[PDB]
Amino acid sequence: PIETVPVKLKPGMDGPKVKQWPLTEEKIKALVEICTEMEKEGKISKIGPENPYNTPVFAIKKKDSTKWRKLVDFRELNKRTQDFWEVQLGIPHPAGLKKKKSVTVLDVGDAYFSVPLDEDFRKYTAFTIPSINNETPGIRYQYNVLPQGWKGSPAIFQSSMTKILEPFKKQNPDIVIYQYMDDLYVGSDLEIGQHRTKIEELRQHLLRWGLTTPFLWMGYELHPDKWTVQPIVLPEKDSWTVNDIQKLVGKLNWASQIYPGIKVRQLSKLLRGTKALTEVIPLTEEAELELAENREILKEPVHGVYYDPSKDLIAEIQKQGQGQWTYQIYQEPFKNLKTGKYARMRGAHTNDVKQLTEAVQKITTESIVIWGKTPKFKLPIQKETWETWWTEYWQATWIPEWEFVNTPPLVKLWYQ
Amino acid sequence: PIETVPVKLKPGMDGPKVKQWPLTEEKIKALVEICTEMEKEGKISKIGPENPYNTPVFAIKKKDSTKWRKLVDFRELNKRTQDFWEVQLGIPHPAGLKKKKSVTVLDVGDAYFSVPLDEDFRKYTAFTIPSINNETPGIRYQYNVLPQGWKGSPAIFQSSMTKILEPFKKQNPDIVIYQYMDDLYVGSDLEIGQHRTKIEELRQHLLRWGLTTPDKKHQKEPPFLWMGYELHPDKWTVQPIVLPEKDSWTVNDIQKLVGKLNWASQIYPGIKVRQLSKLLRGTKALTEVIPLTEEAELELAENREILKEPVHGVYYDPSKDLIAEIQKQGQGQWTYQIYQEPFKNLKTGKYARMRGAHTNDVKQLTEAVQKITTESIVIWGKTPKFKLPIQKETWETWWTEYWQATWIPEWEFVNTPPLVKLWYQLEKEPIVGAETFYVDGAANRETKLGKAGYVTNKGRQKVVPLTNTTNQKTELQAIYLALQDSGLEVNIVTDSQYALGIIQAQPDKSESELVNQIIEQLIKKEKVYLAWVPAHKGIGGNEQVDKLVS
DNA sequence: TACCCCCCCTTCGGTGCTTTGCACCGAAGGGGGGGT
Ligand SMILES: OC[C@H]1O[C@@](CO)(O[C@H]2O[C@H](CO)[C@@H](O)[C@H](O)[C@H]2O)[C@@H](O)[C@@H]1O
Ligand SMILES: [Mg+2]
Repeated sequence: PIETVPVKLKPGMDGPKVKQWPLTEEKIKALVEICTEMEKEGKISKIGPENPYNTPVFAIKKKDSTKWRKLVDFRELNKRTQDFWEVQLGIPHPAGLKKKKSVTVLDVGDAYFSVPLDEDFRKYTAFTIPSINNETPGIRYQYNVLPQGWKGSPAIFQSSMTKILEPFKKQNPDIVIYQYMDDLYVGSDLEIGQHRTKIEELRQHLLRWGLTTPFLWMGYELHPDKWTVQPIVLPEKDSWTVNDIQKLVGKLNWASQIYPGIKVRQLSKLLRGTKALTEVIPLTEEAELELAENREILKEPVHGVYYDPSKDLIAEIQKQGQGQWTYQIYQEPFKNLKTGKYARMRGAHTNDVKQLTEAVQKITTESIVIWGKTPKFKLPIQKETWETWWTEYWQATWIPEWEFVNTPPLVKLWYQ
Repeated sequence: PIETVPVKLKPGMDGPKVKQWPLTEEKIKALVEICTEMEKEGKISKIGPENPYNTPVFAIKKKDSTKWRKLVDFRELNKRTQDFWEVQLGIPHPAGLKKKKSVTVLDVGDAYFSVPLDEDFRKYTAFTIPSINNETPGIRYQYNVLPQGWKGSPAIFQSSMTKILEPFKKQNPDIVIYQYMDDLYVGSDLEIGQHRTKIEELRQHLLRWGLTTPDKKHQKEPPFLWMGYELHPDKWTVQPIVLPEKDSWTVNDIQKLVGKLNWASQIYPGIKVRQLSKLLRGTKALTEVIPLTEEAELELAENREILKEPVHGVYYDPSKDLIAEIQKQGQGQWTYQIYQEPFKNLKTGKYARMRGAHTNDVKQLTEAVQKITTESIVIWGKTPKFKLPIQKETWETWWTEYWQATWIPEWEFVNTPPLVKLWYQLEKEPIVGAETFYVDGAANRETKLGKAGYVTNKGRQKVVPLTNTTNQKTELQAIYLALQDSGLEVNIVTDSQYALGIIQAQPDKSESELVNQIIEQLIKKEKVYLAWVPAHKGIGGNEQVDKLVS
């Protein structure tokens, strides 16, 4: 007998109309079973072609999990649904979460299936299960309860969620808890044993509500205190060739867009004549100071760079080869909030697409912990290549926004 | 009765009011008799004093038939009608079918006219037919069912058809029913007796919901005609392809010709359409006659030799792996075969899309693999093992060095020339003892007159005047000059981001004659090192060659 | 003088860095095919 929270799209926007993409046999089988069980329980209901909306659906296995998990690509719906910051339902972000020694990620999306969804909004959650070789036309369902992966579900459920966590919070007031989409981020400074213990306590605490008023048992352990940053570094040589100094000048000239105090005059002078690239040329005494001064400037932080909660996050990724991937997170060009490097990820030295998929997931995870937002990615890959393979490697319950770029590396800027 | 589907008009829009165009006599007669039939059946209601709406009507002959199907021009209603989400996501393909002991193909008779339109929406389907060539005012009518020509009729019938079939499939889990619109395929591993029974049970369940299955469309003996194919118990094939053999070709003749070859490529291996498609490229209107290029009619001849033999595909065995094998056909053309046992192709196909001004075979092979992977997931729901004409070493060098992420699923080398290879490799480090060329190019924006040249450490120099050019063209030109005038090993320095972006992707083909000329030089070289420097920073011969061509 | 789906090949205009040229991409219109 729970009353439904009314929901409206942003004025001047239609619902999502995104086509369903082809699914593998094992994924269609997982969806048909999952949607059958959900239909028996009233969580979803069959619909017809008179509903003009559609949202893509597929299935994933989380890290080290053997059981399929239904995943809806609600990115279009999420961008067309009223921002709940205006409603005041939006969740605040704790600056302390990134400071804790261990942070565990808990899937709690199952809870959302207990709350009915506003009748007038259900039509926007339509999805279509396809069939192998098109044996059958698509089978369309829509949601009756709060669906996993929709940004409105945690907002509407926050009232019930805060009430459930209230005892555990008061008993252990040092533990930080943050809710993002279908996940719960629980951070503490305890020793690992007591940390997992407290996580186990919270699990059984959640079941006690689940008994009274994909699965909950899984848990992933982060360590945000140990998250390094990868800055811009100039090589160290005792002998420089013409080619080396040309590279150094080009790199410094690019970095000057980030650190304006950088100069290349004395170094450029060393390139006056027209000489073979290989030629070794001694550094002038004036040049040595310029390089050392530049290295000093690179060490200091960029001036006037800070997080604006009203601006979107953007992430760029570069493939450096040998399993090395660099990334930068920013809201304004050349004002990077974070830079980093990944190496020896899964699929390294065999699969590019798996490595990039892991990088995107890692970067999104950090962005949620640090700022409570997921960035929009600029992916160094062809559209067709990415769209063909990425669902085979996706292991998260959210999907960030992305676009495709092709930027040949003229300067080895973020990696030497 | 089939429950109706609630259908609305687009908010704040009203029904159609388009008056009937003049109709030729022969049609008016057949039209009136078709209307009266529908009246007796109850498919159209007679009321018309109160409904201001009218839509034009026309009639065309049914395929392979004396019979005439009435056509309603509903495009105005279509614009005003709510949008629908179509449930027909793709086309079934015979290569996805498993082999069945007993097979039946039957069609629902008068599909749209057996599903009752939404009660409230019926009034907007109103139309008028001149009773005797505008002699007598004529009679108004409304549709009681899904009308042909309405954008919502396919989706509504299709979804209704599925809801009717839903319990029959669930309660007969050892039957396989493929539904495309009204058209039905029914396969089982049951004795032909138990099969004929289940078939008759299906027709009753269908007739019970008002869906007839006339015997005229009830196929019982192979070859079953289905989706444009011919289904035999152990092999399938396409219904005969009619190749126009006309000596005079218009634009429309080649379009029809190329399209038919496309349709044939799904089973007839080796079909090529590049040369014929090049004939199509241009502002030529549909009527103008076009002579076949020498190489264009060589392609047509090779196609005939393929279409001479009769080809057949096999059916799918979910216990065997899928195998995809690709061959290079030159000029950006690729064909493939999907099979599980040698020479027993499930299906074939071709990839020939030329995307990008500058590309190479490796990129194209990757695109061909990606198309085949997606086509395979559509038909069989899994990725086939690949057999590709590229060395493992070639691929390893390509994908590890390329700056974009790229990948190919499990695959093995098949030694079938012409093999895919990289035609040149840029050095990673400057070449000791190689002449170093600093190049640059500039063109006057207003003039469209340009210079391209280079200066060398040894002091070799050159400047070439250029006409009707751009900054970017001159930048490529300077690189071309450096390659022409250098030894087998050369270091080249430029400030053209544009040029370096193109060349570093190791293209082997280009839409630009100049880039092709640069590619030709690069293949002849033994060691080439390209390096970028920023312009206007007073660097090397870069600042010295910038003054020569500016 | 009609409707819905899929496919390939071409053209064309919008978009963003390679910048005021050039490259990429999606839409639309030609054809093939299926069914009403
Ligand atoms: O890979 C992007 C591709 O996906 C589509 C269709 O699924 O759109 C989805 O992805 C976009 C990229 O983030 C989202 O912005 C969009 O909301 C989502 O539906 C295509 O539109 C796009 O080409
Ligand atoms: Mg210049």
